[PDB]
Amino acid sequence: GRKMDIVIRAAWQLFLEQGFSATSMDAIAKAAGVSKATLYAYFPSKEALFASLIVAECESLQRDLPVPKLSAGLSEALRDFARQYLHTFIHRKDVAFVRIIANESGRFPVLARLFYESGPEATIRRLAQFLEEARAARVLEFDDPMEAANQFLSLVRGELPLLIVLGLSDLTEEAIEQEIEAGLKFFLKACQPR
Amino acid sequence: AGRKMDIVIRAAWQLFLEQGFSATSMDAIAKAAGVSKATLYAYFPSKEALFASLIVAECESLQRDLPVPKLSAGLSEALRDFARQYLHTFIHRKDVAFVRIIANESGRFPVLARLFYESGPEATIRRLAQFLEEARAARVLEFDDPMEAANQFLSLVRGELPLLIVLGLSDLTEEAIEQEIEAGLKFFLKACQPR
Ligand SMILES: O=c1c(-c2ccc(O)cc2)coc2cc(O)cc(O)c12
Repeated sequence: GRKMDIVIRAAWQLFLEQGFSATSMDAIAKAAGVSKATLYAYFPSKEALFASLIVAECESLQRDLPVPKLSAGLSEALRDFARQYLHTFIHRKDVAFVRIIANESGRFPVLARLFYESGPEATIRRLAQFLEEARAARVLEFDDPMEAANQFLSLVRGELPLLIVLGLSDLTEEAIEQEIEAGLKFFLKACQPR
Repeated sequence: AGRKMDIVIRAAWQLFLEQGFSATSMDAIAKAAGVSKATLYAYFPSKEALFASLIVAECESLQRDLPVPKLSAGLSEALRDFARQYLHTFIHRKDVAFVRIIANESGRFPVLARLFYESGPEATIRRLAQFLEEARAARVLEFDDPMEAANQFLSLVRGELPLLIVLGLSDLTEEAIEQEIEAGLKFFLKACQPR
């Protein structure tokens, strides 16, 4: 129903205000204006609710990432993928999610891994498949595509998660282009043949 | 002595991590340390100043656990050693309480947040950068800016681990750490070694 989404938005609000364990299914029901019966019918448990929230946001973020195409040019394809990757830190729920899960002090490993595999690791895999294509075409060289994808993302991302968390990141579109161009230049120094 | 300053420091640290920075008052700190407000405010003009001392102290300390890398040891071994000590910090979560305390302020204390950044993380970059200048001067690496290069080295080696640790999905044997480092270094050198 339309209640499912109202519940979702109400739960998100509380998880972010208070944390996951500090939010009760009781509080969620009240904030969404439904009976516990209704709530538990749509979601078997708090853990199931948060899982839905995770998969939904992560599938969403993933379709805002381009599928990079070699036909667009090696540099432009990476540059574009990088640009979308960084816009998603700054303007999406990834840091929030990590904050919420980290605050659980390791007591929900299944959710923690679900987030990891649905978001960050998924991003790595998509990029990796592009990097396989580039290696097959002899325009990059490296031993493992996932390792290389992760290196590219580490370079481009750099230090920003920390800066964001400290509340010091203020990134104009121009400052982002510079971040990307530095990371890419380096990535290509290491992986382009000569 | 008037080392009381240290008792106050430890008492404030305790409260900041129990309750948060804003939730802790100079009044509570005085009581927990067993001094008058007069004594307290004589040593520290404000709560912000007290936290700044804590920050500078903990950051200087973490910095001494890092080696000063030496070209005589070999380029690779020197970096490898620096990397190893750098990751130790993350793995044993030596930064985490501080970051928690600052992050939980939701950006209301930007001067302290920057003080932490410049005393810790940025300091690490600067140390490495000075080593990389020497390596460049010795013609064994090439790159345009030493801070940029230092930051790139550290981003490579660090990669994804901070995230994994925070999520509670990392358990890193010594061997797994060597592999993390070797991967980051191999790459760093592919990009910066001549030929
Ligand atoms: O690396 C991080 C960190 C982290 C924490 C401390 C650091 O010094 C660097 C990164 C925090 O949240 C994330 C969140 C992410 O989605 C991906 C990441 O790679 C990270």
